[PDB]
Amino acid sequence: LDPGLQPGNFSADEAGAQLFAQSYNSSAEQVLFQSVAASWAHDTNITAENARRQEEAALLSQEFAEAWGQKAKELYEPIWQNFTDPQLRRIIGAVRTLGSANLPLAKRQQYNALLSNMSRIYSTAKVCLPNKTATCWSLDPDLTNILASSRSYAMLLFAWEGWHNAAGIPLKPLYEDFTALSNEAYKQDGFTDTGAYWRSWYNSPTFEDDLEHLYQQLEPLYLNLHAFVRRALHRRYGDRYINLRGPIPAHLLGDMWAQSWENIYDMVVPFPDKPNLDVTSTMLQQGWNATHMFRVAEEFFTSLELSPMPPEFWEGSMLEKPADGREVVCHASAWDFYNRKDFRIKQCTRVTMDQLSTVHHEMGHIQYYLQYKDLPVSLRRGANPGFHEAIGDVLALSVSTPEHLHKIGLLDRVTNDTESDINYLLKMALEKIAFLPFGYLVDQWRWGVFSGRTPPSRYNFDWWYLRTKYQGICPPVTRNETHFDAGAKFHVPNVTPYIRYFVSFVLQFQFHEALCKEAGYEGPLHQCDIYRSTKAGAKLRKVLQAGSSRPWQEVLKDMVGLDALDAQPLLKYFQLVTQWLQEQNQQNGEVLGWPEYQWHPPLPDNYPEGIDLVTDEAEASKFVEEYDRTSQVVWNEYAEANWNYNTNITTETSKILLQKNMQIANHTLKYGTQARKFDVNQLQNTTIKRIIKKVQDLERAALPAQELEEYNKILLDMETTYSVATVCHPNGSCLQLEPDLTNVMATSRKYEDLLWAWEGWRDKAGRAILQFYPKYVELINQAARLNGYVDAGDSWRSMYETPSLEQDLERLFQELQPLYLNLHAYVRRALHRHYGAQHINLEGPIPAHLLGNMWAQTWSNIYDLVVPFPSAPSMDTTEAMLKQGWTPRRMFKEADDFFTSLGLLPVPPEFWNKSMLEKPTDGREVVCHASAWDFYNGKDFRIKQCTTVNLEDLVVAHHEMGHIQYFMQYKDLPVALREGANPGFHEAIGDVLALSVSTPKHLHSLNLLSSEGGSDEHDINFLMKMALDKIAFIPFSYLVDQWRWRVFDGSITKENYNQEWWSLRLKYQGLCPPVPRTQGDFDPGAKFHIPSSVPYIRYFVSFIIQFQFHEALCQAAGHTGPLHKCDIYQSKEAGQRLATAMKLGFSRPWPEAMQLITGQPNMSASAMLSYFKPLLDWLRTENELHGEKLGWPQYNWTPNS
Ligand SMILES: *[C@@H]1O[C@H](CO[C@@H]2O[C@@H](C)[C@@H](O)[C@@H](O)[C@@H]2O)[C@@H](O[C@@H]2O[C@H](CO)[C@@H](O[C@@H]3O[C@H](CO[C@H]4O[C@H](CO)[C@@H](O)[C@H](O)[C@@H]4O)[C@@H](O)[C@H](O[C@H]4O[C@H](CO)[C@@H](O)[C@H](O)[C@@H]4O)[C@@H]3O)[C@H](O)[C@H]2NC(C)=O)[C@H](O)[C@H]1NC(C)=O
Ligand SMILES: *[C@@H]1O[C@H](CO)[C@@H](O[C@@H]2O[C@H](CO)[C@@H](O[C@@H]3O[C@H](CO[C@H]4O[C@H](CO)[C@@H](O)[C@H](O)[C@@H]4O)[C@@H](O)[C@H](O[C@H]4O[C@H](CO)[C@@H](O)[C@H](O)[C@@H]4O)[C@@H]3O)[C@H](O)[C@H]2NC(C)=O)[C@H](O)[C@H]1NC(C)=O
Ligand SMILES: *[C@@H]1O[C@H](CO)[C@@H](O[C@@H]2O[C@H](CO)[C@@H](O[C@@H]3O[C@H](CO[C@H]4O[C@H](CO)[C@@H](O)[C@H](O)[C@@H]4O)[C@@H](O)[C@H](O)[C@@H]3O)[C@H](O)[C@H]2NC(C)=O)[C@H](O)[C@H]1NC(C)=O
Ligand SMILES: *[C@@H]1O[C@H](CO)[C@@H](O[C@@H]2O[C@H](CO)[C@@H](O[C@@H]3O[C@H](CO)[C@@H](O)[C@H](O)[C@@H]3O)[C@H](O)[C@H]2NC(C)=O)[C@H](O)[C@H]1NC(C)=O
Ligand SMILES: *[C@@H]1O[C@H](CO)[C@@H](O[C@@H]2O[C@H](CO)[C@@H](O[C@@H]3O[C@H](CO)[C@@H](O)[C@H](O)[C@@H]3O)[C@H](O)[C@H]2NC(C)=O)[C@H](O)[C@H]1NC(C)=O
Ligand SMILES: *[C@@H]1O[C@H](CO)[C@@H](O[C@@H]2O[C@H](CO)[C@@H](O[C@@H]3O[C@H](CO)[C@@H](O)[C@H](O)[C@@H]3O)[C@H](O)[C@H]2NC(C)=O)[C@H](O)[C@H]1NC(C)=O
Ligand SMILES: *[C@@H]1O[C@H](CO)[C@@H](O[C@@H]2O[C@H](CO)[C@@H](O[C@@H]3O[C@H](CO)[C@@H](O)[C@H](O)[C@@H]3O)[C@H](O)[C@H]2NC(C)=O)[C@H](O)[C@H]1NC(C)=O
Ligand SMILES: *[C@@H]1O[C@H](CO)[C@@H](O[C@@H]2O[C@H](CO)[C@@H](O)[C@H](O)[C@H]2NC(C)=O)[C@H](O)[C@H]1NC(C)=O
Ligand SMILES: *[C@@H]1O[C@H](CO)[C@@H](O[C@@H]2O[C@H](CO)[C@@H](O)[C@H](O)[C@H]2NC(C)=O)[C@H](O)[C@H]1NC(C)=O
Ligand SMILES: *[C@@H]1O[C@H](CO)[C@@H](O)[C@H](O)[C@H]1NC(C)=O
Ligand SMILES: *[C@@H]1O[C@H](CO)[C@@H](O)[C@H](O)[C@H]1NC(C)=O
Ligand SMILES: *[C@@H]1O[C@H](CO)[C@@H](O)[C@H](O)[C@H]1NC(C)=O
Ligand SMILES: *[C@@H]1O[C@H](CO)[C@@H](O)[C@H](O)[C@H]1NC(C)=O
Ligand SMILES: [Cl-]
Ligand SMILES: [Zn+2]
Repeated sequence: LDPGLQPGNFSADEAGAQLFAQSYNSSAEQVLFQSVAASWAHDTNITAENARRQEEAALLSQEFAEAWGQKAKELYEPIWQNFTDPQLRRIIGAVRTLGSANLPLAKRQQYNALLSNMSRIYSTAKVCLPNKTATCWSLDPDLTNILASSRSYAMLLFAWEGWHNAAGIPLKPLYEDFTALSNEAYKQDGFTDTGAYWRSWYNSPTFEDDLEHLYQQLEPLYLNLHAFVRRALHRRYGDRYINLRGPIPAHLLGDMWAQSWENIYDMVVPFPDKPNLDVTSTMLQQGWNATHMFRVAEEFFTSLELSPMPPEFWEGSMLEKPADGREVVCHASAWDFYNRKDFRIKQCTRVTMDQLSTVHHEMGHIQYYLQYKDLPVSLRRGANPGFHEAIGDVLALSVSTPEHLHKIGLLDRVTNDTESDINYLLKMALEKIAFLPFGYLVDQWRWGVFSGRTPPSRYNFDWWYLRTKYQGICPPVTRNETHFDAGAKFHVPNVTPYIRYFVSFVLQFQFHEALCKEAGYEGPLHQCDIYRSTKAGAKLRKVLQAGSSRPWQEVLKDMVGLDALDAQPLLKYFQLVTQWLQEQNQQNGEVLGWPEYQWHPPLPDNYPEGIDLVTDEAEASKFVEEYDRTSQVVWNEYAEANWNYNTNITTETSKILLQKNMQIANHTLKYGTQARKFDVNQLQNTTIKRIIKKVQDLERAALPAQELEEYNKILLDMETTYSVATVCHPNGSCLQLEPDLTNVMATSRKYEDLLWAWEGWRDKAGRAILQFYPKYVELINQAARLNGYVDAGDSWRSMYETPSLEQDLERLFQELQPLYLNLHAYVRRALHRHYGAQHINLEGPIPAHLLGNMWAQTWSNIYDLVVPFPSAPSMDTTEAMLKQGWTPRRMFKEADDFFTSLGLLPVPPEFWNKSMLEKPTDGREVVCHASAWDFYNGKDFRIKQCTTVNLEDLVVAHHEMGHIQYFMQYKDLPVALREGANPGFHEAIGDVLALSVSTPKHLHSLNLLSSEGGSDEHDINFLMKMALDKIAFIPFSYLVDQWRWRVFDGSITKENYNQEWWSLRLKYQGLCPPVPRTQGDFDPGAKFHIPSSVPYIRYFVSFIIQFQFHEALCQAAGHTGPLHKCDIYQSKEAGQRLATAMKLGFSRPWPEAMQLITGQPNMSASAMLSYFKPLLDWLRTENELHGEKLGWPQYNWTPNS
């Protein structure tokens, strides 16, 4: 056994300890030299061959430490603390620390290999997508780069969790075993636990207490910065993920561990316009090279009259990426061979301003070694383990200053711009101030572990609690005791303390302030440099010269003047950013800190399936531009043919239209598929947000081509079936739905013929639709689900943008029941005297085939049988219009006048030349359903009506003009939003401007009626005529879409379609079928919009909200008294009240426009009840005159045969 490796015999005396120590020093540096030599070789020449040597030399070192430690611990430990000279005690104490070696060999292997496994797992940790990806991501570059570079919350979250999953989960069991052995080993050394040993290095009886006091003094700076970043992150990600008062999601801070916020500087940079001064471009033109960069650095130290580099340095240092091309650990490091004769830097230098500063840092280490190289090896270390880095840093700060750069010559003028330095200082603030709490809590956490304050069942609980309490962060996902996120940070599984850095950071600024004060410098500390200040160099040298001989605190007191750490120097360095940030925080009213800490974000909508979705908003903006630009042409093209065909039925126009139909199909699918690639939930431009959400709906196109084909096939089969069904008399005479059968329903008073027509249409048209409905439902439900809805019912109901729709609709309907019930009963009485009790039960629901309409959706056809007062007309308005020479254009002209008096946009000139106001006489065939058309060209707007000169068409004209008016004033929005606030609004506006038309006042104002006796009966007569549609149509319109909703809900099946229909027909319309019906019939097929699969609830909304608007206009127009006597005419303000609302188009939720119009954000039936209040009174009264009893409790009655 080499005497140079094993201690000899020594007494327990100080002289013996001195002789032992002296002997230890001589051999120790020899051993260390061998160890580092191979270390340098492998690190400088990466190969398994050198790895083997490194492994061997390190092994030898341990045996040496074991031999000497063994003797030292045995010899002096009973007396060592009494040795007079602390110098000796320091040396002996270090060697006397055996650590792991204390463990028995079996535990040694377990402990040593265990540590190796912990290290292996961390570096081996791989994160893989939930796909059989060809290659996964490792911690770096992939995971760190993607996490540092990506800004997609979903993507960023997945990477953050995966790393914690792979790294944390497997470490949790192992780390416990380390805890037992680690504490067990140090127990033999004499420390209560691993934590006590690490804290022992700082020789501070109140060390941990000191740090909390330090941290509390820095918290004011940290909170201000935390609030500022919190605000900035909120600007980027939105309140959904950033609670202005709560903690910040750990994964959004730009780095896997949130230990450094540098990567978010691009979002927060003050004065973004001032460029960061980079001297690299000049450095290159200066011909500088890495080798000279270091000699430049050496000159700085010579300016400090410190020791220049030994020639050994120029020879040994691995300044560059070696020309030999052999592999090397390019990460810049400074190496000190304990051989007093040499020290080396390994830079792998590349010419950048950053590396220039880096080199100065590393050289500072070299300078530090040189100054204490004279001390014994045991003392040739920092005053405290954090002390080392600080010295290197303070040197790094001074040179980074542009003042210093100018002194070097790399800058022509030192522009003293506060915006520049604030931008710079803020970058440094994000780089390291954000680090302070993190570095503190990790070792705060570990002491809890080693002390047992955090038992195993709390590894993760205390981790997040501590991480949240100090750093102000919460997890991106709820995490529980199964996890061990502590294993996610390199320093944990590698069991390397973190506290050194935090203390080092405070010492850095603490030293810096001292030298600046020593250098006679004044003013801004961040503008200080120590260059050329020999007096300060001597002070710095003093601190280095002592090395680890003198206790760090003693040296610090001599340097700066204070026996302990303090935050004051650090704050003064950042004073400027401190002041500035508070104002930025003050102006935003930020809540310093994070109350309501128990808050955290929701998971992404499709996590983890949506983690690769594109969230960049700049391209989405351009996307919307191209979409509008292209969609305008396609819809206009579509509209052109669609208009051309609707007026010119010529068969070839249909062929043309079909081809155009394919184009919109092409376009819809093309841009729809592209739209689905944008992730809307992360966007913040509200306009773009709604636009993309809409376009993302692919409707039928979400179905597979085969099923889409099958779906369209079925639609046409149903559409065709309805299109060709007819009812035929026994003689074979066949009647069509319109106008033929409609006239029967409208004109017949014969119970037999009405039933035959109603029954017949339902028998041939109705029953047949069951040939397709079931699969039809299944298919559209499949499509709805593929579009992200629960079912087709959810899909349609979603267009009202309000989840409580059905509840609101329900309440709205209930509020009309008193009126509807009175009307219902009154009509029943009218039917009673014409069809008799044998067919009319005055105490039950009404036979659904007598309401004058094939579907009983509108009762206006029976007005003659229900009129409350005859002698209603003072003049025939039809003959009067004829007498006054009224023409279709004159009719629409009067409407434009009304609209002009209301200050709304006049109709464009081309309208008068391309609209079709009359039945063509050139043999063209027209689709006569009156409607209004928008060509999306900001100039083409047209009306198509088979205009007849009568009052009815006069209402149609205004109604159509209403739509036109609505198109014109939102023409400025992009096509994607050229829609009403909601489906109802568009159809609702149509009535509002028309309502006044039929009032007696407006009727008379145009002399359509000569003066009439001012009877209320004429008002009542008009109001009932209105109610006979406005009211009756409400419940029917409600029932259809509810019936479909519950069918889309799957809650209703074919076995009872008929029963659910009639049950609803009873509950909502108070109706029953005229004759019993069994399965095989499917009455709902009897109404077009069902087999045509078109929603109806819009009409209901239209007939409600239109009355709120009318009241608002009458209120704004100043009208008082009976609401039906209101006349909007020429109200310059009332028009403007609507104008501002219409311009919103579909860009806003309808509650905004609703309020902007009426002053309320909710739909309210009260306006309508008020409108009909007089008629209700009369009808209610009439019920008393006849003693009519309201309701239909006696469900089962039908007309007698
Ligand atoms: C890294 O940089 C080193 C520093 O180079 C200096 O700084 C850079 C930014 C340039 O400005 C460069 O021109 C500077 O020299 C660099 O070392 C330098 O390498 C250059 C060539 O690349 C050498 O140039 C020659 O210099 C001599 C004069 O220098 C000697 O004498 C003076 C005293 O007079 C001493 O102070 C010096 O230390 C040297 O001992 C010139 O006489 C010689 O002239 C030749 O070229 C001219 C035409 O230009 C002809 O007319 C002559 O007849 C000769 O043919 C060169 O100009 C320079 O000596 C050297 N300086 C030092 C201090 O070593 C180093 O090579 C770089 N390393 C890498 C890896 O890039
Ligand atoms: C920890 O252990 C190491 C190794 O034992 C000690 O390192 C020795 O340190 C001493 C100085 O403390 C060094 O002595 C120097 O020797 C130089 C001559 O070296 C040649 O000659 C010797 C034999 O005399 C050979 O062994 C050697 O290989 C060379 O061939 C001198 O030139 C030096 O001069 C300096 O010191 C003298 C006073 O001694 C002054 O008068 C001079 O002006 C000058 O300042 C010096 O004498 C010795 O070389 C080191 N050994 C090794 C192997 O490097 C550490 O000292 C010890 N730690 C402590 C705290 O003692
Ligand atoms: C309803 O829509 C229909 C389809 O758009 C219109 O039908 C067109 O009616 C015109 C007459 O009104 C017919 O004119 C004939 O066209 C053929 C072929 O013309 C083509 O070739 C010549 C060169 O030889 C070219 O100059 C033309 O532009 C055409 O490209 C001639 O041979 C005849 O002499 C006559 O001019 C069209 O044929 C006919 N087209 C179609 C597709 O049916 C109809 O006019 C519309 N009705 C209204 C009232 O607008
Ligand atoms: C330090 O001093 C101790 C004594 O205080 C030395 O220990 C002795 O080491 C020798 C061998 O180097 C041992 O010799 C053997 O002794 C036994 C009887 O004890 C004898 O039968 C054998 O034939 C052999 O000679 C001796 O046992 C051992 N003594 C004790 C008490 O362990 C040690 O060598 C000294 N080391 C140095 C570096 O000075
Ligand atoms: C980097 O590391 C590798 C491996 O540690 C070194 O490779 C070894 O280099 C030596 C010479 O430097 C080789 O030995 C010599 O090879 C020549 C040519 O065959 C022969 O003429 C000599 O007599 C002697 O055998 C050795 O084979 C080679 N490989 C190994 C495994 O040792 C490499 O030199 C290192 N480079 C640096 C810059 O440190
Ligand atoms: C560090 O991790 C390695 C790898 O997990 C551990 O090595 C493994 O150690 C176990 C026993 O400690 C060996 O178990 C044997 O496995 C074979 C199947 O491979 C089985 O047939 C035997 O009955 C037995 O269970 C295992 O072979 C061995 N693997 C290797 C590659 O050597 C090591 O023990 C871990 N050390 C610590 C301290 O956690
Ligand atoms: C702690 O919380 C974690 C989640 O944060 C819990 O682990 C999770 O447990 C569920 C099932 O309980 C796992 O999901 C299931 O996976 C199976 C396939 O293994 C699948 O068939 C199921 O449909 C379901 O998706 C989930 O993957 C798992 N996640 C993790 C990260 O382990 C754990 O149970 C909680 N433990 C305690 C004590 O609170
Ligand atoms: C949201 O994005 C839309 C779409 O680009 C922006 O609309 C632009 O508005 C300016 C005037 O404000 C017009 O000059 C542009 O023509 C509009 N864009 C297009 C494509 O026409 C809108 O300003 C954005 N709003 C917010 C709050 O981000
Ligand atoms: C088939 O028979 C019915 C029943 O006789 C005919 O319907 C009548 O048509 C006339 C006008 O053509 C009406 O005035 C009657 O009121 C209808 N009666 C009924 C009960 O509806 C029908 O016209 C006959 N068709 C043919 C082609 O002979
Ligand atoms: C010296 O030893 C005595 C007796 O064990 C003890 O009371 C005293 O505290 C020791 N001195 C030091 C500095 O530990
Ligand atoms: C920059 O200007 C400020 C003005 O308040 C001054 O305090 C500071 O000393 C100036 N710095 C330099 C380097 O001129
Ligand atoms: C449009 O649809 C037709 C259908 O056959 C197809 O042939 C054509 O390639 C499509 N074009 C685009 C751009 O989608
Ligand atoms: C309408 O057409 C006539 C020709 O029939 C033309 O004189 C007039 O200028 C056209 N007006 C507009 C607005 O196009
Ligand atoms: Cl709808
Ligand atoms: Zn360093």
